[PDB]
Amino acid sequence: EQSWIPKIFKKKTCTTFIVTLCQCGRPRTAHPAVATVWDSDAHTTEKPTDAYGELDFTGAGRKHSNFLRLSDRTDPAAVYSLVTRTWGFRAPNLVVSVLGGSGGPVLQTWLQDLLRRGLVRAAQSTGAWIVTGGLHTGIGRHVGVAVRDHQMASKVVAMGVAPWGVVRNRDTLINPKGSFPARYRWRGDPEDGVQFPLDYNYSAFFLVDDGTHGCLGGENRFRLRLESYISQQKTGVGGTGIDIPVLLLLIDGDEKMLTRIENATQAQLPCLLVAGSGGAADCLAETLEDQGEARDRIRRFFPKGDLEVLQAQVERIMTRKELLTVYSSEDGSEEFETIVLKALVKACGSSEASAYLDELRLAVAWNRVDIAQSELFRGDIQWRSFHLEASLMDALLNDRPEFVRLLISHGLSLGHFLTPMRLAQLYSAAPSNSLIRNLLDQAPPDVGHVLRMLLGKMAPWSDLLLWALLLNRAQMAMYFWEMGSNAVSSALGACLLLRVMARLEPDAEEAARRKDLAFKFEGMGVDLFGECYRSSEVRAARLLLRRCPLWGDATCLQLAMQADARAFFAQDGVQSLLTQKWWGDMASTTPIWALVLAFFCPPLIYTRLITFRRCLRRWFHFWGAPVTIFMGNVVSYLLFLLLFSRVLLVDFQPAPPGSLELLLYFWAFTLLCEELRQGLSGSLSQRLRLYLADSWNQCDLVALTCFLLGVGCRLTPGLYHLGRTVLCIDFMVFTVRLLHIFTVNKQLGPKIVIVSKMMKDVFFFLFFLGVWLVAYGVATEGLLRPRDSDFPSILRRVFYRPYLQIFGQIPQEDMDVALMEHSNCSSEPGFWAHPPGAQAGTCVSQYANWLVVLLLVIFLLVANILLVNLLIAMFSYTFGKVQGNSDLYWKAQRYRLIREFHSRPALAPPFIVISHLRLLKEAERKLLTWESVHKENFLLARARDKRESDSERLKRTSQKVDLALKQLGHIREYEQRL
Ligand SMILES: [Ca+2]
Ligand SMILES: [Ca+2]
Repeated sequence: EQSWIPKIFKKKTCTTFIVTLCQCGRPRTAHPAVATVWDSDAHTTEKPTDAYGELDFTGAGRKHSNFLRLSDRTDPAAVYSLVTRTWGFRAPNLVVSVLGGSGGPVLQTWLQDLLRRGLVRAAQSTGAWIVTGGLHTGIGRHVGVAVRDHQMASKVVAMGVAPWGVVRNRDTLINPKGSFPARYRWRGDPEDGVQFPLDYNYSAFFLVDDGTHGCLGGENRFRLRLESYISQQKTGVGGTGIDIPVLLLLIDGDEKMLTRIENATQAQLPCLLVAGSGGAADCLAETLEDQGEARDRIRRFFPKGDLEVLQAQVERIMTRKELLTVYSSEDGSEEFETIVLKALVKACGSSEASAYLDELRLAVAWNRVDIAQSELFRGDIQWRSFHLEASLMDALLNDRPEFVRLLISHGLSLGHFLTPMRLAQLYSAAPSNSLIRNLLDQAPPDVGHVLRMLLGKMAPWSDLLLWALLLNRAQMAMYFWEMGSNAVSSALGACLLLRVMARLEPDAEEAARRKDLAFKFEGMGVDLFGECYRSSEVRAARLLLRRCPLWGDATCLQLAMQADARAFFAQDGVQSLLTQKWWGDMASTTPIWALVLAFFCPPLIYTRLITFRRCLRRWFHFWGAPVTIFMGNVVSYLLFLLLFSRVLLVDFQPAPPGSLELLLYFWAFTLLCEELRQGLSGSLSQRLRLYLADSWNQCDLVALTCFLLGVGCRLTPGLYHLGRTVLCIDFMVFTVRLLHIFTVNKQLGPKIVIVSKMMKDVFFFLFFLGVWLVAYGVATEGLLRPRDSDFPSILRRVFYRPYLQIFGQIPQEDMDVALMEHSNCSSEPGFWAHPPGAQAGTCVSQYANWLVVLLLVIFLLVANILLVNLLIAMFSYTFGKVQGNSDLYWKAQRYRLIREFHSRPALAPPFIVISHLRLLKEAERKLLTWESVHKENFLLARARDKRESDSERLKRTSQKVDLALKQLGHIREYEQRL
């Protein structure tokens, strides 16, 4: 498809002769026979192009480097079309052209670092093009190597523009019929100051033909024209795209470089200068910062310094200083994205809202939100709605919280923005093999199924909040919550979901971040609800908490319980509401002793002792209050245990059951019926699973099952003893279950949790102790060689006896031989002793008995001190862990207890049979608006506090005084002029 390249582009030949040696440098011997001052084009003959094609550098390389030779006087439009379409290079999001001779093949280390870090990182983030001299020397070589390094670290493309005539091995690049393959010898031994080797890091090269055999500056005009054309081009899609930004980076130079800068500025293309680069660059920087003649002579070599044409050039540059921008090193800042944006914004001026999109996209690609707000969203420009859609999508995909907040702030309609496709893309933005990615793959967004799987399945803002939580983007999730619908319910649901995912996550550090985010959400919800309660107790308490939202169709309290958000239960409003429920219709301030006394004197309730026809109302109010039900159940449970113990210890006989035993059976059946009612009324499978999820219910089921098995066994003629044994164990289970009632008390509440946690430590210590006991017991048993050797006896002497030794029961008479009477026990050789213990073996060997005593000493030490105190240290650590939060645990237990007893029959178990037989909108809008108003007040107060923080004051005063210093310089210059 290259049959037309010669047709459009052309090559230039010296043709005419202008004087041994001529201007063009071609030897007089080799010159056209057709032949004052050399003419760039008049003394030149145009010919079809002949050096087009692709390069494949020998050795390491990409085997593809589009190289084209074209005439200097070529329209940039055709070149741009060729590059964009034929060669497949996508339209750049940015173009940077580097300038400056950079004298010396090796450049300053600071300059090299600044270039390779700042410029190349900016290009990588934005995916830009870089245009430099396609020469493997100095700044061009440095740019090429840095670009290649960042490509390997990965898109950035490097473009070469070098004169045709300073490139070595030109003849290797001449083919009229096509040069798709090509070998370029870029490491030739000979070296000359005229010809230079092409770099091998550039994806494409441009060789301007000026009809000369070697010179410099033959590409300045073409390069400037191409840059200007780029500056006036859209990023594809014809005019539907947006302007492609461009700027020129200057690093040192000479008078010719200064002229190049002046031409570029007259072309209205931004230029950036680096301080300390050297001549032609530092001089302009100093001029911008600000004797002028002295500096011109100082910062530039003596030649041309006297020439006032340099002064005129400097004045011309100053005339259009709006485009030039200096690079503040700032002690190796190596950060200038903000500088690029500042130059781009100050170089536009006119505000049409259609040419500022590219700067916005660049700002999104970077994290210069402050710059964009200061200029792009300063209000001068009229930002539309559709304008910001793409920028918002990009910011969301790249996790730009501040930027997305800014974009939404300035008149962006989320409702008209979010689309099923958009949400699908947002979810597809999951990071590589992330947990959310795994869940989505295992499970259109298809998000309902994953949520139902996690939680249990038993307005764009909500969707965005869910997405942020799933992808674990803290700032964006916080922002989305800040402008949601159901603030408190959303906060609790987010805490629940985050904790579930964290406990499910394998990262072990991502889980830490999720837990931290959950804590932040819980804190925000707690603060918001505290303010809501302070404003109006009745509204908040009654309606906000005890309401089923859309999040999971479960009251806020249920969400808090599932999330274990104890801090939520720990606040004033929740506890006041819980106490009010716990005391039912009675006054919450009634003394406990008053209630207890009234419990045993039912007539007494009709006096002033208890504070709340009237008689029946009062009676039902007293006996229906959940606290009274709790006291009655406690009394009945204690009586049940007493009856159980009585039967078990006295009235249990092989004979058929007696009256008391039948009463116990009826009582146990009643308890079973009550537990069945709890399970069946607290979606049948879902309710059953919820009921079984509570540890106390599991204990109740175990106890009742053991009781049933015991009754069945005893009733059988030949299983009386087994029945009695299992009943004893069942009684133990019931007595342990009795602990549930201690949760009502603050002091005894957390102790249950402490014991439950210490059980795990006991388990692990059991592992350790089992190992040590096996070791020591087997060793001792082998040493003693007792003659009983019966397997149960061996297990006794191996495990049981040392275990008691841990607790001070040391049977010396059964181990020491000095304490036993010697006897001729067995025919086996050696001496034997006869221990007095019943289960110590008939007679033990006394061969090496001192070793047995030594083992006893070591075991006593290790077990009785080291291991026991290791376990005790674990206990102390556990206790301390759940001691600083004792109140929180107690509050959570308070809620669980109140919920349990709020929905229980008013009668105690033994009589509860009759109760069981008896068993057999705009308001929400207003409430949510009130909640949202208080949320806004809370956020505003928090932001006000943040603004008054010391760091914020320091930042604000620093920026303000920077503005003051700028204004002071401005007024000083004004006074100087006048
Ligand atoms: Ca622009
Ligand atoms: Ca229960």
